[PDB]
Amino acid sequence: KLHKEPATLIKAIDGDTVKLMYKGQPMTFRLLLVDTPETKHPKKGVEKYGPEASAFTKKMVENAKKIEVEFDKGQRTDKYGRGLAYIYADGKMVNEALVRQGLAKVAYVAAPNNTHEQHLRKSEAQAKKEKLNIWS
Repeated sequence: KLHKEPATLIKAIDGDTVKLMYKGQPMTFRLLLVDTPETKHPKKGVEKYGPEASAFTKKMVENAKKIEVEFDKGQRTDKYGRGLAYIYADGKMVNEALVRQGLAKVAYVAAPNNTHEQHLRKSEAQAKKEKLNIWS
């Protein structure tokens, strides 16, 4: 079973990436299961809705009283050394919030790191239905 652990915000980097202090050490975290338009995209640079997704994530983590990270069942860091987790701000999952607002698409998922896949696909279906941002 998955469980939440405390962390402290250092700095928000992009819509899909945030730097946190986890267990007394600075780390860069990549949000699990979501794909957001980017401001620092290697080839494309600043994509459409990139500034929007980036501002949303920043506001959510900066205004929170408690930040918690929830690792999935598989590997905990990717090839770039970024932690892979579901991030919660005062009990609300940031990953789901972005998808629900049409500021992110559910990424090409791959087990075992796919516990909340169905939950996120449902939120994406609702965002499409409502024609929000990305889907407008």
